[PDB]
Amino acid sequence: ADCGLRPLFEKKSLEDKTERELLESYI
Amino acid sequence: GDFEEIPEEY
Amino acid sequence: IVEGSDAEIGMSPWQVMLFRKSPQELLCGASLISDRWVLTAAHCLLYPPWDKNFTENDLLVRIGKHSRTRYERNIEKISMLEKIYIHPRYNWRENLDRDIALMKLKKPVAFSDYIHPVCLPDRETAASLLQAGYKGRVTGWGNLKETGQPSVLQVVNLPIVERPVCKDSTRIRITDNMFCAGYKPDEGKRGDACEGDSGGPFVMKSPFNNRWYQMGIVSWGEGCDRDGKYGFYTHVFRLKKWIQKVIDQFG
Ligand SMILES: N=C(N)c1ccc(CNC(=O)[C@@H]2CCCN2C(=O)COC2CCCC2)cc1
Ligand code: NA
Ligand code: NA
Repeated sequence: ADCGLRPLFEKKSLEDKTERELLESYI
Repeated sequence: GDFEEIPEEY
Repeated sequence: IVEGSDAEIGMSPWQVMLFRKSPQELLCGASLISDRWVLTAAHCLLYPPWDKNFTENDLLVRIGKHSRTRYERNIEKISMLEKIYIHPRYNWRENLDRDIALMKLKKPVAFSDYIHPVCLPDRETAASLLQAGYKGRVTGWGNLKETGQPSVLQVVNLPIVERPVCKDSTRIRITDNMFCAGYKPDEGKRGDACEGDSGGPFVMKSPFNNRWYQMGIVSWGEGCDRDGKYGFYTHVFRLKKWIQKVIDQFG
């Protein structure tokens, strides 16, 4: 529903320190 | 345990 | 978690700790999939070779945690089990096929900055994200080494591995209900799940809608972080029909 959206990250448009490593693998 | 005790209520 | 790092606060707010009431110790990981349902590995609850067979009243669920051993006052929530559901074709005898169980909470948990459900994949998300080389994220309070235990929640990112490589890495019979993840010897980098990480989530962040989805459940491996070996995960989407049936039938 609001699943998978983290209050301290996605809901605030903040990124955690290594999520970009996942994004970059989605080739 | 190495674990802190939880409130008795639980 | 082996060769991981400390989690950031609120980085995995679906992370659940399944906790033994007496003696009070960590049992397994798990995940919050709604305000009343928790997903874990069946072997966390039932595994006859080891005389493991827990009942509802044997356990507590602890949500919003960061610290392994501390009672995180005003932050974690501790919940009681109403009912446990184990996959009826869970194969504990041979290979842990269908290693999945649901737990229903006695009462809904309040969401917070630290407590929030993860999404379960739809067929299209699964098709696009479960590809060799794509990385997911595993989290947990288990051992830091095969042969100690962390102060706080650990995190490691790992690439999904091609099914032929998964199969050729083991003598165990691998099924369509499992996938494996981890680096190759040649890739350099390393990391793995380990004992105590059992039942925790393997998650991926969809690039389509920027939501986190649980694609796997920590299930088994041979050793921890061994060269040429890979961790095995229950394929959540493959068992989604049983998941929905349970929640629909038991609301
Ligand atoms: N290196 C890893 N990724 C890893 C992850 C999780 C675990 C914890 N799970 C376990 O230890 C599970 C449950 C009982 C036997 N088991 C095992 O891992 C080893 O046993 C065989 C694997 C297929 C059938 C049994 C162990 C290892
Ligand atoms: Na093999
Ligand atoms: Na390995």
